Amino acid sequence: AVKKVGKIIKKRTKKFTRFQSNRFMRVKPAWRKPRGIDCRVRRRYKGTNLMPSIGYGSNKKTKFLLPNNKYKYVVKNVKEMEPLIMNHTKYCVQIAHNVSSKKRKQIIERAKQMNVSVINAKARL
Amino acid sequence: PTKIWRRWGRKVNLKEKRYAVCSSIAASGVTSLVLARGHRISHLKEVPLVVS
Amino acid sequence: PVANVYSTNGKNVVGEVEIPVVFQTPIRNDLIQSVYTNMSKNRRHPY
Amino acid sequence: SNVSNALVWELTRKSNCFIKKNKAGKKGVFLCDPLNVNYKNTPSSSGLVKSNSTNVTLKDGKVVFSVKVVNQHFKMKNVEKLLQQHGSKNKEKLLKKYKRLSKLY
Amino acid sequence: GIALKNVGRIKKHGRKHLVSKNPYLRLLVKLYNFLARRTNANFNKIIAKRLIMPKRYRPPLSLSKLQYHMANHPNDIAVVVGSITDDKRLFSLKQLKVCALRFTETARKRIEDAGGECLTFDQLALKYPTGKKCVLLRGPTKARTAEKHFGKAPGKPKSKARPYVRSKGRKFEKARGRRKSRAYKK
Amino acid sequence: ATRFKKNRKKRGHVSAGHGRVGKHRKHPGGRGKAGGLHHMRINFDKYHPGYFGKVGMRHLNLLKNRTYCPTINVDKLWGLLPEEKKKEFSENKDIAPVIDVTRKGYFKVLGNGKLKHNQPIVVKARYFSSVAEKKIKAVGGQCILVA
Amino acid sequence: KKLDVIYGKIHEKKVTKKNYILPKSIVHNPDIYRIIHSDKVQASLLAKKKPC
RNA sequence: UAAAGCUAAAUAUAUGUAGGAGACCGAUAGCAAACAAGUACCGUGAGGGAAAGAUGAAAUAGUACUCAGGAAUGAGCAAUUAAAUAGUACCUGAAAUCGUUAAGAUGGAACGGAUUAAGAGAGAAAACAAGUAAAGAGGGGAAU
RNA sequence: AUUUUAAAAUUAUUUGAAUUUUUCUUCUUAUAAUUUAAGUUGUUUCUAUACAGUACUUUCUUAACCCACUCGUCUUGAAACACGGACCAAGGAGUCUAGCAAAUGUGCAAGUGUAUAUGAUUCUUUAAACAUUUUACGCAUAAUUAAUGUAAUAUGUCUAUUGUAGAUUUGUGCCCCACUUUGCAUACAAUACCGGUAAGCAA
RNA sequence: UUACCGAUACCAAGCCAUAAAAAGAAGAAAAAAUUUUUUUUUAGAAUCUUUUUAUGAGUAGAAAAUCGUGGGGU
Repeated sequence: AVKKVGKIIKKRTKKFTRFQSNRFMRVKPAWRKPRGIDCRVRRRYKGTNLMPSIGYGSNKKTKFLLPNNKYKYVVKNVKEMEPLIMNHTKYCVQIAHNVSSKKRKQIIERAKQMNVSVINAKARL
Repeated sequence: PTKIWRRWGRKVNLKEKRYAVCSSIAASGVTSLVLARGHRISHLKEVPLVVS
Repeated sequence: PVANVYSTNGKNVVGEVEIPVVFQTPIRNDLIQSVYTNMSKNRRHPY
Repeated sequence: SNVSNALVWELTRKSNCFIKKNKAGKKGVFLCDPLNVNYKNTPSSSGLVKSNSTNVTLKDGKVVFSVKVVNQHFKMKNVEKLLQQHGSKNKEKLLKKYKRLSKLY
Repeated sequence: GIALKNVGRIKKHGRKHLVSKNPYLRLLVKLYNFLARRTNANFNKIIAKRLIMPKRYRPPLSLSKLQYHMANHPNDIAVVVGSITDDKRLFSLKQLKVCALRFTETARKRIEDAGGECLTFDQLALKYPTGKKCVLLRGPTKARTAEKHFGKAPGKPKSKARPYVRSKGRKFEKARGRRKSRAYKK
Repeated sequence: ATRFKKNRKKRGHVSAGHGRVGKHRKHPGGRGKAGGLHHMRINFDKYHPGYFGKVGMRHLNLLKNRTYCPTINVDKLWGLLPEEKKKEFSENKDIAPVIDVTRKGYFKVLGNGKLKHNQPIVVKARYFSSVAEKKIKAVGGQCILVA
Repeated sequence: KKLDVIYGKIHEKKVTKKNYILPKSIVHNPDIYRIIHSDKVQASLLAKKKPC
């Protein structure tokens, strides 16, 4: 069903799974459109693995923003934080996975004094 | 199987090559393009700088 | 359309030189890019 | 002639050493050109497109004031006065950006 | 369910945006469709449309045809979205005021010596934004060789389509079906 | 440019765009120009009418150097020589240009076009079309035969 | 200085690229918005209309 | 100017040898062969023809000692190493398949779609409180 | 941030008129407010005077109601008593070259391409880049005929064939259209002229 | 004869996309404290921005935009 928090409405949860991936190990759950001929899912038989459509698209006014109602931006050092100084209340910052504890403390403190929220603030400590 | 008679090289019109070289010189002659290319020329007096 | 010459000692200026007319050619980023791809293809070694 | 502000924008809207697009969060694209007040990738804000511009940005831990050919760099009252003597709304945006940049260690 | 042609969506044909990634041509297109949108000028609308066209639809125009088309009105300006090529068959030029996308070196020199001048489309927008005293011209779009193969197939009755052959000797596609002596003719 | 190839966009489509019923067999109509006159006859007759048969006599060894002759038409002689010299032959009625077309690389002078009225011109060529001669004499010129 | 010799100005026998002409732009001046703000075309533009 | 003859260069080189390179392959790839490879092995014979790389910086650190066992081995309060769940099959160590523990379901299939409910895990980046005054630790900038 | 304006309605005054004759009668005269205009706003509680729980968000596991036949494939028709598939990993299939065309982009343009090769303080890269003493060759610039061959208005005019539509331009009733003016591209025809063939004449 | 139940069809509203359209190359708003402070914004990317309307099955087949992988310049 639809999920609605604040103004952000997510039109569908529980991401689509590939047909028959439940009962075949070689078939990964990642969605693939089934070509088939008599394919059930392709023909849209009721009660079987509905396919993604453009109609599920979230509205463009609130498309990419996180539950904190702002867009995420992934940074790798303190230098890539400069553009956030202007839109600190529209963007949250996430530190890249391959950033060391050297630099993570620096990015955390810089974002703190920049007044921009950090997503994975308590990582690697 | 990969064969050595693949079209490795290309034939480029001489006029087009000369046009490209001229345009590259002109582009090197303006500050904004040299800056946007990646060089740190914020302390250069002029972009088409010439020395004795 | 001028450009003065700087000495190797960077803090002084020597004679001015008129900008060559080649610097007025169109920049033509698409053309130079495509010509670059075609020309850079010529250096490849076979495999 | 050969070049103009519109032509420079046409050449640098896509290929540029200062553009940073947001791959993880598809929304944003920033332009970290040193003369960009707000880091929008826009001809009206891109410093290397603007004929004359000015902005404040921190360099190696020191906040500097840059004015745009005639690229000058200087070091709150001081910012107000050199903004006054290099002036050409955007003024108050510069002031707000500097006052918020000054809090950086 | 509703019964509509093309499921109710209007379909247009032809170019929508310029394919050329030429920065100067892109600037020209921006300026001229701004002019077309803002002014009422069908002149500007046509120029904006023609700046968009493929190369085969902005064919070169010779100085001979330029002079011939501008014969009756001598004070106006010939605006051609293609290129202008010199015609060696022409003996003498006369005082031509022509705006064109490109000028051949020979055509340019001939025009300057004749005393007219060559104009680009930005200058045309600067001086004649609406198009007063500007005659819109274009070269022969159907004259190119590729068009000689089009139409009814070569082999249909009364077909003038030029076939695709290696060469055109007597022994190349000239025997059966091209003369009454061998079965039929065309 | 293998990433622009159309096959890439049929990557998960089973038939690779070649049909589910007809399939992509190998040479299902024959090889090369096989079926002419038999089952590709409609194609041959519609796009290459006079293909089959033979006409004319045989030239055993040709030696195209014998009959090679380029042609220049009568409306390009004045354009052969530069513009200021056109001007200088134009205003002066006591001199005419002598053009050795063979030297520029044409052997025959053909008669298409229009020469300038009352503008004499002498042309040297190996061959002349009759109408080319008539036009050259009409404008007060002369055709000189050279080899 | 030798750039000018190479590209057609002050021709020299064994330096200048023989009978090569520098490419010509298709626009005289790319200051598109300057020519838009020129008063000649400002007078041509009619009144600004409004969206639906 | 036939029915006699010689003649270098410019030319070619899926061979051998020796060099140098590459928008090439990276151990099911690249030669069949990265290794004791035209080897092992098969066929009367002509012939056919593999699989198989990686401890660690250093084994001039390759597991000492004790206990229990006939021994293999196991365990340690013992031991090399930064590390032994790096112990010679030794880098990493996926899936299929199997074990241990825990939780749950279980009337001739199982899984599933859609909607919730009940549990169990995780969670604060919107999912309240900016500022204010005091005291403690700090970091900067400007002002002579 | 120069139409959530204007008006429309309502209220309170005000001007005159009308009429069904008046405590929602109507029409304007002005003023000032409202919304019934001009797409939901307010109040009070709780979350909660917390920093992560028994609440809230989320994943997973179980149920329950309704629904749900193995996919791939050939086929008119597959869940088929049609074939392949025990499972997993890795590998696995419209490519390369020649030649032609169309399309589009680019350069130059009646020209275009500098082929092989040469030179040159270039020689890690460089097997690429750079260059080419003012009728080499390809394609195009002219066609037609088996062919000897012949070969495109025609010197009255540096005008440039003729019509009907037709883009653009020019004026008269700077924002409509009807008359003029010009007549691109193109379409449909008509004319000339070139090559071949007929027919007539033919030194 | 009534009432009712009953679709992915119909109607009203929202949102996604497609198509088409109307139009476009610069200045302060609010709130909370107490005249002065504090907090949000204060926009202008033409394959772009704002707004409007209609429409959305699909094998074989075609196209566009996207998402990834080895390697190469920047």
